[PDB]
Amino acid sequence: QEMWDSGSRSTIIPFFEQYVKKEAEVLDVGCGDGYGTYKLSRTGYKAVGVDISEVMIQKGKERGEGPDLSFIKGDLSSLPFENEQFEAIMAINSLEWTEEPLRALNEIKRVLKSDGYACIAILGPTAKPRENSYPRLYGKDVVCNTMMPWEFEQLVKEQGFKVVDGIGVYKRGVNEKMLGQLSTDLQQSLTFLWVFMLKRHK
Amino acid sequence: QEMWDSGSRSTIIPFFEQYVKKEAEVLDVGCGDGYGTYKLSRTGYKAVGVDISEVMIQKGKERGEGPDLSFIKGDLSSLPFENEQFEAIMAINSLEWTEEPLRALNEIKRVLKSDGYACIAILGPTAKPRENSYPRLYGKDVVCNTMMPWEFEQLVKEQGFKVVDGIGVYKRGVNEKMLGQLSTDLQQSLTFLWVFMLKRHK
Ligand SMILES: [K+]
Repeated sequence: QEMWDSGSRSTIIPFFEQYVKKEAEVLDVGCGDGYGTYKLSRTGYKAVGVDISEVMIQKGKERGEGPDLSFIKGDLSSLPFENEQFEAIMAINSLEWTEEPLRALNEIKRVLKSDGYACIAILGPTAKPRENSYPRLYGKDVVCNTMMPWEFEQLVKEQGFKVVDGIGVYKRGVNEKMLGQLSTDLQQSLTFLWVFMLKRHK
Repeated sequence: QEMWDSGSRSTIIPFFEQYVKKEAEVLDVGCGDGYGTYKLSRTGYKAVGVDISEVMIQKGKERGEGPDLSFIKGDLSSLPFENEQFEAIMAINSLEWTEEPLRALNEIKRVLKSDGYACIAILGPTAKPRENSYPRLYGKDVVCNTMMPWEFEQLVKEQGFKVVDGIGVYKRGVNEKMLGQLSTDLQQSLTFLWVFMLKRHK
């Protein structure tokens, strides 16, 4: 709610709109409560939200399903969709919460139409949610993996994706002045999250 | 050589000198070729360098051992020294190159005199050497662990260390102006490495 309207995810859809033409079908991978999915439908896209949590899915369906908004329960590492079913995909901080990010990335690739866009956000190095990874230093199992924005960037390129753009969502204390002097990796280092705009290679 | 005279490690000893009184004995944990150890002796400390590589140790002994400079081959997770043998310790990027950073940190604590200082540097998130960690995304074993500066900071505090100061060694494109507006974690995010000044709790 707050995240999408004025929070850390409030600039994602406008960025998405810069590349993905309206009416294109979009799959929201790891949609959670489905508010982002809802926002996509409100912007003019036919959106489908997928998440492993039955509770989350029911939560999204309560928003009102229609010809432009639907939700499906599913495993992110085994998406219940056909190859190239979606013209576009959005995956906001879903890849950090798996022990097998490459497996999940390959599924995103599979269901995305060749030459289609994939908008994927990855948490910055100091983003608070990453504190979940800390216990690994004591030998404990953790849910949030340590794949950084720049590591994901390279991984996507090695998996058949072209990175065409990207924007940061910066933490308090950062200004546009200091940014326009830093290489991309350092800009990503100062973020709460980085939003990549990828394209599945044709 | 270049690293210590004008490179990424050229501001470490001056920082060390701000806290550790001369003549104090210092152990250089993971001394490598021992140039840093040599520099410590040149600054006025009685330095001992320890490293697992027999080749590296012989390399350091070639610099000329004396009453203020010596080298010993040893396992960083099983230091061949007595409890509280050293009044001060320096560990420059040695903790990132082990699969068990906590084990190594506890050994550093053990050989350091209570209330003594430990100068420890940790690579920043985008430091090039961390590319060694990348293959883990393909399920491969890697030498460089992913423990970040801020994670180490918390780990040291939970292990009986007080963090009293710290300085960054920044990558090209960063200026002091933008820094004085960022919280410590973001300053660390923009570094090639962060140098912590710790004290073993009494
Ligand atoms: K890791």
